[PDB]
Amino acid sequence: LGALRRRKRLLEQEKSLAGWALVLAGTGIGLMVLHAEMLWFGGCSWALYLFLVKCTISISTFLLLCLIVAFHAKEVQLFMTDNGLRDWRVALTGRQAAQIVLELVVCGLHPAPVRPGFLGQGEALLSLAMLLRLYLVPRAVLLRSGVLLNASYRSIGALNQVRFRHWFVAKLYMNTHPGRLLLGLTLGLWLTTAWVLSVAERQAVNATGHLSDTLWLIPITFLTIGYGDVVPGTMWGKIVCLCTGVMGVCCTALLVAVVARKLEFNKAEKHVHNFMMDIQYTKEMKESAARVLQEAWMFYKHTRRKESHAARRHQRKLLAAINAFRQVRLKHRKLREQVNSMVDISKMHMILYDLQQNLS
Amino acid sequence: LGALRRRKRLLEQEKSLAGWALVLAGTGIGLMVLHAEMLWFGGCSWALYLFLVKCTISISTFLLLCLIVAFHAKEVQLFMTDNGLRDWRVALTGRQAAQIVLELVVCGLHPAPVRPGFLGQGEALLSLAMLLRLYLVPRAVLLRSGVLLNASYRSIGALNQVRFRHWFVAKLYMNTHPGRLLLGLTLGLWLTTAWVLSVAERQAVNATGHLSDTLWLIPITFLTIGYGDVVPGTMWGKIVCLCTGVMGVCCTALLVAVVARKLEFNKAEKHVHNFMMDIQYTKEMKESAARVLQEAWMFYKHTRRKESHAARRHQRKLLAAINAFRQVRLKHRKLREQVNSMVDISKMHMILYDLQQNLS
Amino acid sequence: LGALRRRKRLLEQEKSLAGWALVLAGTGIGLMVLHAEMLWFGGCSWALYLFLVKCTISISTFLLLCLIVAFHAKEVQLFMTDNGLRDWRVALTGRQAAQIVLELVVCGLHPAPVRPGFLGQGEALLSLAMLLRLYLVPRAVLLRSGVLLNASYRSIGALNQVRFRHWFVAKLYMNTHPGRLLLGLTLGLWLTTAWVLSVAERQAVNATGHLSDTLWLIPITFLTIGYGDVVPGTMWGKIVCLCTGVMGVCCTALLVAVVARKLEFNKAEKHVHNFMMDIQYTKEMKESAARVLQEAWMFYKHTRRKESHAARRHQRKLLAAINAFRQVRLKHRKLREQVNSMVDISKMHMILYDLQQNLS
Amino acid sequence: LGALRRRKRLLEQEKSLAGWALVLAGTGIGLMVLHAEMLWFGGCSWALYLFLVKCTISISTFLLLCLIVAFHAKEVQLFMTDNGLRDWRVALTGRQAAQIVLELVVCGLHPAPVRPGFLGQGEALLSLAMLLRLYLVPRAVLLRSGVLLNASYRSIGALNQVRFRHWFVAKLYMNTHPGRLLLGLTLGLWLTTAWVLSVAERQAVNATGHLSDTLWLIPITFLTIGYGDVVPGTMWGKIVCLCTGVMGVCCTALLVAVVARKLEFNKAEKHVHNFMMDIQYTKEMKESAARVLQEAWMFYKHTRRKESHAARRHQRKLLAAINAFRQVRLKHRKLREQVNSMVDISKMHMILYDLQQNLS
Amino acid sequence: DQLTEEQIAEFKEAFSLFDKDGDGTITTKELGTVMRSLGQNPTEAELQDMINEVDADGNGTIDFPEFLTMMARKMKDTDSEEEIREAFRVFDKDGNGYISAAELRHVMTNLGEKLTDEEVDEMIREADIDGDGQVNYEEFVQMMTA
Amino acid sequence: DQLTEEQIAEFKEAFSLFDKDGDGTITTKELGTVMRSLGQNPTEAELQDMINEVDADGNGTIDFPEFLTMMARKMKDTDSEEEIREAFRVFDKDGNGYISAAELRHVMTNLGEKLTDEEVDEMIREADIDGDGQVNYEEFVQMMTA
Amino acid sequence: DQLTEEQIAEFKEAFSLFDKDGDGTITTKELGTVMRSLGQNPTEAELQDMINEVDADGNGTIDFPEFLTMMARKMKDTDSEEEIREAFRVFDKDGNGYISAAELRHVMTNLGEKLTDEEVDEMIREADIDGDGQVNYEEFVQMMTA
Amino acid sequence: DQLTEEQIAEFKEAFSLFDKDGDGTITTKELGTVMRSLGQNPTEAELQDMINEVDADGNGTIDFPEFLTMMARKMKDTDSEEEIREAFRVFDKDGNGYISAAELRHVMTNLGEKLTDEEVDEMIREADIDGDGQVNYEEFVQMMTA
Ligand SMILES: [Ca+2]
Ligand SMILES: [Ca+2]
Ligand SMILES: [Ca+2]
Ligand SMILES: [Ca+2]
Ligand SMILES: [Ca+2]
Ligand SMILES: [Ca+2]
Ligand SMILES: [Ca+2]
Ligand SMILES: [Ca+2]
Ligand SMILES: [Ca+2]
Ligand SMILES: [Ca+2]
Ligand SMILES: [Ca+2]
Ligand SMILES: [Ca+2]
Ligand SMILES: [K+]
Ligand SMILES: [K+]
Ligand SMILES: [K+]
Ligand SMILES: [K+]
Repeated sequence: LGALRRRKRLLEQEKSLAGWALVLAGTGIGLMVLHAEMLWFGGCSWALYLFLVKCTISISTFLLLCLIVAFHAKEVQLFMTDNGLRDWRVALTGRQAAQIVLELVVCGLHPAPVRPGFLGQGEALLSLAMLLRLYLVPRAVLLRSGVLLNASYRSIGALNQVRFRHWFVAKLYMNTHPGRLLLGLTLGLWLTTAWVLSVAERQAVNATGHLSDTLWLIPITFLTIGYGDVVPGTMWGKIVCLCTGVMGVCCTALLVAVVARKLEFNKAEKHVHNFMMDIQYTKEMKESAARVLQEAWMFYKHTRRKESHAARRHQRKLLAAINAFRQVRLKHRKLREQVNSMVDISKMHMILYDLQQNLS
Repeated sequence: LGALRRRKRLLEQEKSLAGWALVLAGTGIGLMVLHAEMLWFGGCSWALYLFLVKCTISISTFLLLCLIVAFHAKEVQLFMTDNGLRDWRVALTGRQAAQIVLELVVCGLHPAPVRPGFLGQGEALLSLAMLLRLYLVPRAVLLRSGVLLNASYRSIGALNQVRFRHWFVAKLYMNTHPGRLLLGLTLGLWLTTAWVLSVAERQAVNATGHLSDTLWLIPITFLTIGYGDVVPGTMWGKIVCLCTGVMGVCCTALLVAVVARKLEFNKAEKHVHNFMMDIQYTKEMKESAARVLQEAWMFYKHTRRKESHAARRHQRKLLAAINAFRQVRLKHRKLREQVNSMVDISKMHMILYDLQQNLS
Repeated sequence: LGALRRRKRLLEQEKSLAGWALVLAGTGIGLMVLHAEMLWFGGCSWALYLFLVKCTISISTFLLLCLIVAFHAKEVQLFMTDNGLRDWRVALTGRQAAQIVLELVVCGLHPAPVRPGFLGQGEALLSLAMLLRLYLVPRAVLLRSGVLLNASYRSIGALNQVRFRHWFVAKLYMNTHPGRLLLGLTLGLWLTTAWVLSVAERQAVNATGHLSDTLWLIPITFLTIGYGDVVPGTMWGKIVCLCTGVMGVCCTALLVAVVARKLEFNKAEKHVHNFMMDIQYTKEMKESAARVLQEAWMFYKHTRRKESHAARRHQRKLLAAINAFRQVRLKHRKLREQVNSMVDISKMHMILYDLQQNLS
Repeated sequence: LGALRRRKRLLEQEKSLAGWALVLAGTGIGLMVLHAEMLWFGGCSWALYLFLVKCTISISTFLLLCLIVAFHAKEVQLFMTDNGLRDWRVALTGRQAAQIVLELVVCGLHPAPVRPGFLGQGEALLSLAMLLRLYLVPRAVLLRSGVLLNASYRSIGALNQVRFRHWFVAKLYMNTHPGRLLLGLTLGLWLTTAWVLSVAERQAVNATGHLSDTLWLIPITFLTIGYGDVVPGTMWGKIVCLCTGVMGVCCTALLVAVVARKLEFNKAEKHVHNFMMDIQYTKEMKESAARVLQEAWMFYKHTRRKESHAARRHQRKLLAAINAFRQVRLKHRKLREQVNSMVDISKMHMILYDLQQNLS
Repeated sequence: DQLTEEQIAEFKEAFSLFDKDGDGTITTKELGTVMRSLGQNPTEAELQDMINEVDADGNGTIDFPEFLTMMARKMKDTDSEEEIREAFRVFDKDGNGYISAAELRHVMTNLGEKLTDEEVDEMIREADIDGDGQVNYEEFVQMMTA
Repeated sequence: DQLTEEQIAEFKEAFSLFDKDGDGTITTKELGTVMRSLGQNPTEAELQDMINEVDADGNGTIDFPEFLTMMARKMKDTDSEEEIREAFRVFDKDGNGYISAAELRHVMTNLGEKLTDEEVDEMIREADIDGDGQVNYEEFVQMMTA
Repeated sequence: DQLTEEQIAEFKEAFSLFDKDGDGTITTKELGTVMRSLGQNPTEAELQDMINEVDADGNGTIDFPEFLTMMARKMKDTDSEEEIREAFRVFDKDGNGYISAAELRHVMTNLGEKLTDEEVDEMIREADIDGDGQVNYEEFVQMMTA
Repeated sequence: DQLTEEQIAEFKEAFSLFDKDGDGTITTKELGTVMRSLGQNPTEAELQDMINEVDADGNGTIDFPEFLTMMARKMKDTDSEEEIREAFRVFDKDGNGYISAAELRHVMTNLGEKLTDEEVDEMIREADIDGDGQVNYEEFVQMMTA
């Protein structure tokens, strides 16, 4: 069982090396947005601090580019354990080496220091390539959750062949908390996309494209209102305001199921509702059947007494009472049909319970 | 059973103290909207009546702040009855005392009199904090409905463990009347929000932001049209026109289920429809099978008579008649498959009824 | 059976008197739209023809106001037959007389002749009260369909208690033809509402509100685009452009079910799809199991021959082949689970068929 | 079996004649868009190349008009094989000859050469009648797929009566790849419709209607945003921007089901989720039952020791612990109800398995 | 007959949805086949009671002139006979085919508008034609149709 | 054979969806397994009648040259044999395997376009080749394919 | 009684949802009818155990003054008796109607906050009133309500 | 053992999802209870075959050191033993527990990339260690793991 203690050792070490990579990538994005803002609000009076922040971004992307290699040097070392290999050259495939090189290129992009407030043409796309360092999130979310290492989860998942991955833990968090996730996701998209658009359209002279306009342009585009008071002007604005609209249609078609689930009855509450409406309708039928005799006996009374206008007054009420009685009874039978349609499944198990009495 | 007469006594007293609190809160909001309007249309010529209405708001929020304490002094007194306590210091928890203090602070906010037509910066947020005195509505709706006190409801709910609360009575009123509620709710939101927005953007010189513009801006935002003829200008306008858009997307995803339920067949009406289409398709098959012989016999007739163009005229009609017969029969078998797919449940109980004949 | 021949006689007479009322109401609306247009395009040069068309509208609403009384004088005469009455004073209730008076007032409104191109303030609302003469449509649609008189429909509906009314024949026509109805309804609303809006906003000097603008304003409002190139100006325009938006949201929530039904598989076609994908996946498994030996035997071959780089080349392909085999097999078992989940109902009847062999 | 070798021969020949017709129609549309663009960007300096491209369009529509006749001369020849005809005059019906004439007229329309940068009024509708040569696509898609000729598909479809046609292969490709199809369809509509609209509104002087405006106008109309920065001006622009909006509402009502399917659990994963939440709730109940004794024993301890404030401190915690225990247990029983509601179907087969033990 | 010819010609196909064998009459089995194909599950006693309401000769089966009397009631809007026949069953809780004095005095007093218990003694004395002490079904319809 | 080689090579896998055991023939049990896995529930008589339509030798089972004649009909678009075989069953309501003179004279007169009852006597006299008084299935297809 | 009149008048209809026959008492069959019409499937032992919790006289059936004691608990918000009765069942895993020293020493030590095994010996010595070595149900509620 | 303490402490609760009685071992009944509560329906032969794969002593039941060897395989990503055990079953269509020369020469020739029938005679001669003429399961895994 030496290939089972070492597996938990390597998996804890990868959880640590997947936490620190996410910290050093969030630090890079957080020092990128600071550089892009103090170049705008500052100008050329703060060139020392611009150079200092650029060099700090270079350091905190070098340590990320080391920790990704330190994570794959644990994953190859885990794959050699799980299959009994000794020569590491057998384990390292071609597609995995291509994945490592692509993953190092994507976390390599940063506004490196080469040596009046707008960004450049190149250091505005390198700065907006830092946002592609968010493939590190589902890796750390999977490895920090215990489901990859907890023994009871793995045994029950092996009996049922479910293969714990990213789309399983996503459905776990989406079906245990649909509220926190869907609110703190849209309030994390309406600020990230509002910053990206307020990079894509800055106007120096009039101050007509910053966050005060994009935090209003993007919820309006997301909810498919589109007033037209503010409209994106560049071409990179027009790409982002189409991506936001597509995500808005998709999240509407997502919310249309979550709201559809909640307003329906619980299965145990609908039976209480039906069982109370049944004894309300029985009471209304017993009222109406007394109304019918209350009018018919007065009609026979004034028929014998030959009060003719009283007979023509009560025969009309007799016909109206019969008309009410039919409507109450046809509500009652529709509800009894709803009852007989829903408890068919329990009727199946009840008839099988009455068939259980056939052994002796 | 002294702890059951006193429970109904205290619960009726709380129904009265939850009706009068809602009356004295509706009076406060109704005297708040009157002050905010006659400060605008009046100016400084009516300062006496402004002071009088402000003092009346202070009186009719003092009596509300007394009746909320009179309601919790009945609820603690009920909780001492239900568990056999005698020392009230045991009953009053910490979270309930925090709830009482928060509930007294929220109903304490009002435009109190300290001593040219716009509101102030502070007495426009205290005036729009009166609308947070609508947590008193679900309390009074629950306690005025009989379901908290009616014995048959409580016994059937205790057999089935359903625990009558606010979200149960909401589903009751939503599933017995989806029409009155969904209409008188949107016609109570499109006037409340239209007043709140016409507080948030008043322009003195041009009269360009009052109810005549907001009663058109808010249904257009709610239905996600967003023309752009009128657009909110302040920041508090832009918050409210996003809340309206979110509520519009949610009520569209709510109405998409209510309209989905109604247009479908009743369960008893679909069987009548299928049983009539079956005997229509049988009649069409018996027409088409006669068309086939009507053409084939004329084809054999002109085959013997050697009228060659009549043979080439009727063999084409024979092939067309066979082509029609196949299409009619394939409609018929698809409908018979719809019949055999729906009455499977009754077929289960029928086979169990034929298995019921196996006892002797 | 004298109360059954007379019932069919009266019901045919009401079908005729419900066809001619609809003809004489469509003639009134068709002569109303002609008057409203040749007052606009004509002015005061055609006053003779305006007076002539107004008097023709008065004649063709007088005959409608006679045929509605002739229809209710057959319906009371039918209600006296169905219950064996002789004195008609018993049959005519109060609510039915109120219905008759309201139904005569609503078809009484027309632009009557009292004695420069705009309409008046009163003869534009009397002219747009002619459109409330479309309650005559569902009456004539019900009585012209044979379902109220056809004996087999009534006997099968009486066995199942379905009570043929307007909402049943509406679901009949909606579930036999969802295409013709939903297209010829929106192309009958986008022209009626486009005419009503082009009554509500006519501008004389610039010609900026007629049908050329409203036939573009109303589909754009209906589909909830709302560009803002044309925007309604009056108050009666703003009411109509909210009614159109509400009908657009409702017809979107209607079309979202009709498109949901059509793209799904037929029940018989999904079994053919699954039964073909099963024998595709069996072929892929039998390919992959041969790939595994094709690599493992070459690995054993070069293991004996001690060609070390060939061993490290083929052991990698062995591990990749096992990795492919697991993925193919886990597709296969998910599809076999989809098969075992869907044919559970036929498995129930099959186990009951195997239980049918237990009588002897 | 001579009528089965010849059928596969003719069906392969029709697959070739349905591939080459689609190639020669795509060439015609691709040489039409080139003519319409180099008339605009070129003017009258390139009249030689305009005449050359028009004559090439005439040649590559003549060969299409020959291959459609060569396809129907194989389909009549197939219909004579399948029914044993010898005289071809019997096979060629009237509706099929009308279909052939209509299909030759529709592929006959092209901007033929009769002999400053706008198109004509006629050669802009003949050029936009080339896009009606896309009925050739589903024919070639059906005949290139093997399902019309593969013997196992036809035998299993004949056992189940499914009749392989265009709407079956469409559902095949839509239910095996909902992603590639729905993305490469909208990215083939947002460029075709963007070219058709940029034919419908070209402005010579200002360059205000070309593809740079329509590639922004059409996704905005499709997603029902409708800013209003660009608005179509002609009448043919206003037709196309309504067709795009209708297709956008339909594809939203299409995507609302595809996104509804994907986020739900797999059937095997929900059982793992429920079976793990059960043993989490058991652990929480066993915590809470120990909390209850941990407070009650300290309450009895200080009850004997008569430390009165400690008794009033721990009796409150006892009541809070009982309040927590009830909530944990009512979560547990709702989840056990979800378990007992879902595995009813397997319980049916289990009770039938226990009824299988009744033969001896 | 008083009925016309084409109406008989269209009631014949309505009769031949039940009479599938063409025997000239309807039994409980042919009725139960249609009742189950419409999706509801009767019992044998319910089917026999549905037969016994319109069986005039008393043969246990229904022929076409008995079918015409059944379709003379289910063709009109409000079948005034069934709405009294089941208002009779709302009272008769014991199912004995009788309304006793106690059942009537229980229902008509507490439910309605405050009707006296002295009027019930006059009503029961007027209703019992045969003097059977209690209200039958035959006198109950003759009171309604007076 | 007249058939080519690769087509036989692809009909072999179509035959081995039914012949799972590789025995060389198809019985009713191997057919019923596929019929139930496709989701429909036949009876034993329905399965045996499906076998008896294409069983040429009469052995009760189907081998591959009998399978080829079955697939020669289900490969084309309109199987013209089945659409006459079941139009024969639409007439034969009694199920006796015969069309009597009364069945034909009932269907062809009232339904169609006003066809005389004198033409039916000539048609039945021309149709009965064996002189059996009524129309068989064998003469019915020979009238269609004349 | 201490209870008022209209409350008894409204508990009578609550009692007559169970007592359908009007016999004056409730058996397990009338309870099981309501339990199955509410959609859940009890066993006979579960129904009998539901009866035996509130049967005071011990007759096997429930009458109306026994029903009032049951509705005195299910009317209030937190039924403090059931939430101790089933916290007693969470401990008694063996189902013997007793909590042994081993069951208590297993649950209260490892789960909670680090409670000693010396305190359990004092607790079990204080809890056993009868000196039966282990904790009953009767002493368990008397410890809670002290 | 080589395993640490807290890992044994967490495998104990994984073992006590199956061993509900606390007996110290797992039978087919306790396995089938969990298998049915997860929603799938095994047979008795399938459950017994699931037991017999990891039963080392041969007692018919599974104890905890046998459970550890089972969880040493289902903890890692690709269980390389099962993916060879069922690739062995893809070949053995007759189910005899053997791969004959005909089964191997059928599968490896027509499917793959054009492998000769001469190489199969060398492969089967190298594979049969016992000289049993055909390929076992024991030699099949020893060829994979060479
Ligand atoms: Ca019969
Ligand atoms: Ca009779
Ligand atoms: Ca009685
Ligand atoms: Ca076989
Ligand atoms: Ca044979
Ligand atoms: Ca016959
Ligand atoms: Ca009783
Ligand atoms: Ca008792
Ligand atoms: Ca115990
Ligand atoms: Ca055990
Ligand atoms: Ca063992
Ligand atoms: Ca073998
Ligand atoms: K919009
Ligand atoms: K919209
Ligand atoms: K808009
Ligand atoms: K707009």
